[PDB]
Amino acid sequence: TTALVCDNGSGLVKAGFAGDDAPRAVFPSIVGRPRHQGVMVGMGQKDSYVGDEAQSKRGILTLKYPIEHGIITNWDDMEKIWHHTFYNELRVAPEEHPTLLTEAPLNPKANREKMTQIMFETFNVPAMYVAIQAVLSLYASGRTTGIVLDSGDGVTHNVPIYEGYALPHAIMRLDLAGRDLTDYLMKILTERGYSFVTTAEREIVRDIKEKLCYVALDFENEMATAASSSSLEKSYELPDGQVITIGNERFRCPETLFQPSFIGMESAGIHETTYNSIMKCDIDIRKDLYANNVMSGGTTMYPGIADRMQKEITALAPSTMKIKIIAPPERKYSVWIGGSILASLSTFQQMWITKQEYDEAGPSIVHRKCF
Amino acid sequence: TTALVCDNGSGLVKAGFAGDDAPRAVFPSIVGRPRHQGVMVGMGQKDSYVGDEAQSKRGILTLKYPIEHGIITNWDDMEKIWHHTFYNELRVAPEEHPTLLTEAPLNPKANREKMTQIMFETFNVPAMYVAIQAVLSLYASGRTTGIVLDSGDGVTHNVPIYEGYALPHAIMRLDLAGRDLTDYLMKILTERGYSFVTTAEREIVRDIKEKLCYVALDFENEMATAASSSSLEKSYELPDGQVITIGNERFRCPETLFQPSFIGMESAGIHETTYNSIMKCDIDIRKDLYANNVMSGGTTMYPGIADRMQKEITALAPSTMKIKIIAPPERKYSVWIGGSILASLSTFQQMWITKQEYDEAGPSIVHRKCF
Amino acid sequence: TTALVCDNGSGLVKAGFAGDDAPRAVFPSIVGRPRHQGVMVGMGQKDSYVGDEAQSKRGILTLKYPIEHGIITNWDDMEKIWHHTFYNELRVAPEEHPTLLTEAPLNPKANREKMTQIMFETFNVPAMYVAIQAVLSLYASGRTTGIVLDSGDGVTHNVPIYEGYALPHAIMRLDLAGRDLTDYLMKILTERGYSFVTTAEREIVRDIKEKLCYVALDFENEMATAASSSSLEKSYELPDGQVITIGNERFRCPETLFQPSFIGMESAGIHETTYNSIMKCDIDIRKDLYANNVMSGGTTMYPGIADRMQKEITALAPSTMKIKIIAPPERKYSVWIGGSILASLSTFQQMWITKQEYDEAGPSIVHRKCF
Ligand SMILES: Nc1ncnc2c1ncn2[C@@H]1O[C@H](COP(=O)(O)OP(=O)(O)O)[C@@H](O)[C@H]1O
Ligand SMILES: Nc1ncnc2c1ncn2[C@@H]1O[C@H](COP(=O)(O)OP(=O)(O)O)[C@@H](O)[C@H]1O
Ligand SMILES: Nc1ncnc2c1ncn2[C@@H]1O[C@H](COP(=O)(O)OP(=O)(O)O)[C@@H](O)[C@H]1O
Repeated sequence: TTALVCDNGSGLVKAGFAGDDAPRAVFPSIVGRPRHQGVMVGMGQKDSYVGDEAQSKRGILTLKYPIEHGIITNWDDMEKIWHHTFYNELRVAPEEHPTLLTEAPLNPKANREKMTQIMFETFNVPAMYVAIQAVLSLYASGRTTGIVLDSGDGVTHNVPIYEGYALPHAIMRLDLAGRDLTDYLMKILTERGYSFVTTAEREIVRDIKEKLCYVALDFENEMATAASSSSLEKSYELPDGQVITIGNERFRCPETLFQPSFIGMESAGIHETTYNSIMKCDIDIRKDLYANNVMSGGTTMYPGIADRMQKEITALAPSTMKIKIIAPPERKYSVWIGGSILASLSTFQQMWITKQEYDEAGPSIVHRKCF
Repeated sequence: TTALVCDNGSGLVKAGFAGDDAPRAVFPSIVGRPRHQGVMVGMGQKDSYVGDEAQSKRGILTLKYPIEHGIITNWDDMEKIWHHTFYNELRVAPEEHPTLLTEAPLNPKANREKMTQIMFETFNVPAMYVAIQAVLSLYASGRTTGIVLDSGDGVTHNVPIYEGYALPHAIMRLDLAGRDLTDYLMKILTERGYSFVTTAEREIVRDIKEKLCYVALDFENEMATAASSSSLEKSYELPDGQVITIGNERFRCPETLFQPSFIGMESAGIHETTYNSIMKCDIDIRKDLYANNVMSGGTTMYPGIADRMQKEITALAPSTMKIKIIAPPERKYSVWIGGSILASLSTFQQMWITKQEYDEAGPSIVHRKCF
Repeated sequence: TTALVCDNGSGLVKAGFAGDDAPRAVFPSIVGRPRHQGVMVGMGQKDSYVGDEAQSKRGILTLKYPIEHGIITNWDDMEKIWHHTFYNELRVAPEEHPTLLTEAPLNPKANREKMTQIMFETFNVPAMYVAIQAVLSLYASGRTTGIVLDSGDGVTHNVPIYEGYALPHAIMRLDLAGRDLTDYLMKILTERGYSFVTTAEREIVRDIKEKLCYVALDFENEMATAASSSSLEKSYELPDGQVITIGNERFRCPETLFQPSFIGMESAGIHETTYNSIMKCDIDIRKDLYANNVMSGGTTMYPGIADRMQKEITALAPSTMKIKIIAPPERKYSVWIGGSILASLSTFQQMWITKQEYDEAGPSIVHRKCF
């Protein structure tokens, strides 16, 4: 039968059926709970909203993401997320549909262990599997080599791969992503008079970040331009009107990606860790990687980030190589398409984890060679 | 069985049975007492009049409202009011009908405590409840969101509500209502040479305020008109003839609702407190409220107050949000109709306060979440 | 010559000369304007009262604080505040006296820029500087590490500092302070029959909040005590007699500091934000902070807030660390003493901003490395 693919992720869960060309269901991976008393009794005020319902009801809710940085901290909210997914978005019973789940590399083992435990016991899936998001993003691009830089909402990582073989000893993971960038935007939108403190308006700052922010090709010259001229200011109307104006922030914010020291982290930027992960690899297979830099995730949607990344990585790397960057136009959902392709394959039929073998060997089956 | 819905309020008590479409009884919430000696014995002259008979006998009585500003200051007179209500207007025994009671928010807890105690012990009701007048007014309007502005005789308040959840921290109460407007009208009718000092004549000024007063859509141009022309003066016959004529007053009086500085108050006007109450709520629910202003109470009956309220609240609000004001034609009794609706519901049946549980826990039951 | 130290703040402005041991001038940072017409001509009624004369004339004024939450919204009134300060409290000319200005962190740049512009142009100072209130409070305490929790009238913040270096990314700001607590006290003093609505009566409620309120070391047991016993009620005579009595409120009010959800705010309490700010700093330097949790500001004057703070923060923190809380008896003016010390130093001489530099580089000099 048809296999299911579920990309839990942070910020946005995206689920659908294998073999398709786009994910059928996408909605925010948030959970809401009311925070006022309620006086008009009988209106069916459910004690928990999920996904887009909470997104629409925010004004009376307190939003709580259940996956912080690739790791799950609340398993009740995550169970509710999965149940709402299956029974409202896909409207399919998991009784006969094997699912494909994803996680960031170097994650705690308990996360995937309990994920499989729950998927087998509570939802009773006939089979399942757990892949690494970067390999899925690569399979989506129809290659077999190339360093990949998946950067979503919680985590950022590099997985250098060659001919289908991934080098785990050079995986570099950075815990700076779109969420820390939204936090920095909320930090620096206060030097213009505006304030955002509620978790219902962190979503608003997130929308502003998506709409108006871009990347500076030369951060110093662009900062000087913002200082002298004023062409960069762009307006934005909050959901009650009172249009705001932001200037320097539009590129001051995602510059944190290239200099994490802005928000108090000691680590290096995106391009530096990329070049490092390359230099950790064998001296024979670095040119293929320089040629096949693959970008994915939602945070790599920034206008012009490709040119900036290329300039920085050419500044760092030698000058006699050819530095390419694969930034497809639909890169955001590349992980889901890669998962769908990996599922719809014919060689994959012995990679699943059947419920028989799960009951026979427990939740430690994923760390076993049946990955 | 059928439940009673008693909306005490100031100025006019309105009682009746649940499930109906209008209150069965409405009469002035006054208590009269004779103030002369009487010489024709054998009449059986009562020792205290109440309600409509007091209104009819004013010329020999001294009228005394027992609820001043949402709070009850005389409990003997309010006991008499409730007794006369039940045994003469509705002619029903409270021994077999649970009743519903209302009050303005931010009232002293003693008021509702003693209301509950008296309704339980003295009248021996089988059950009861105490609702907030604004939420009942919203019930009658057939919504589940929308800031409401109830304006009765002694109290005026705003309760912003969203999906049945009301925000208690953005409630704004004002102690300027129809009674202070009657006092102002009595004050300014003394420049036209007319005098009113008695409590039997405050009723006359009240009838004048109801029949002739209106709201100035543009106060400055309307004052200029009242200076230049004379087209506005509408006559009025006092109960002994001697027709009076009033000019500027017809709109000079209810402007106090928009500028309390006329009578020495420091708080803002109706529209500014509404806008403030809106600005205290979350930034994501403001547009629904702007769209769903609800009005109630008798003081929102002034001809033209809706257009004036809309103009002011638009001048204060942003220029992109659409501002509505839901002023039904029967808005005056929205509180009672909403109370009847709340009573005749099916989920409301376990929300009462039983005499058993009351005798078990005392009058402090209402402060308990059994509200 | 001697350097001037001016601490604007909300609630109380405190100015004086460097090197002293107490501020020479403290008066309420209010501005009062008359609100009645006046009939006795020739009495020389000025057109705007300022400071303590406004406090003494309140009964005929409308008070208007010009600094709401660390930010200034009326610059005319603040200009008048500074003028009155220099020419009546200190009676000194700013023509040769460099001054020291303070502000809460994460403030809009416009407030500071215009403060600098006005101090240079209008008052014509020879030099000036703008420091952060928390670092001043720290310098007053003779340390160089330890996080500080300054909590005045309009703003509350945390600044983790280590060996003179302050971590900017772990600063936590909260917009809940003494003013919101006075608002809550005015909110809950209405469930006892008393009403306070005028802006001249907010001062009275403020004095009540200062004299009678305290913190409950165990809120639930204290609420139970207030329910059962009555030993807690303390009387208070309003300026015309009619002594009031308050019970539960005495500790119900400053509990908002530990649960902002009481007044509709979503952020966490004092102790939670403190612990978060600690968990945001490096792992190797948390013990010094736990050991040196400095307090300051006027809102930390509440009787017993230290024991409650320590109990809560130990409940949140690990159990093997020593959790001290430095709370000097004179912390209320620690910011001004710290400013006086900073000025009285010998290394601070090249940190000012001379009028030459300002006329050469404009008001944007404060954002420049000459801070
Ligand atoms: N056009 C855009 N510009 C900038 N940021 C974006 C854009 N689109 C999405 N994002 C960011 O990407 C994040 C979503 O991450 P996502 O790719 O869903 O993670 P995952 O792939 O692990 O589910 C959001 O938090 C959002 O801030
Ligand atoms: N058509 C009208 N025009 C002006 N004022 C009115 C009108 N109808 C009622 N009022 C005023 O409304 C008041 C009655 O308030 P009401 O709505 O009965 O308060 P509650 O509902 O709390 O009892 C009266 O004092 C009267 O002055
Ligand atoms: N003993 C006290 N008890 C309770 N509150 C106090 C006490 N002393 C001062 N306050 C509060 O502190 C506030 C003054 O804050 P302050 O420290 O002057 O701020 P700033 O230093 O920024 O001017 C006042 O509003 C008052 O309510």
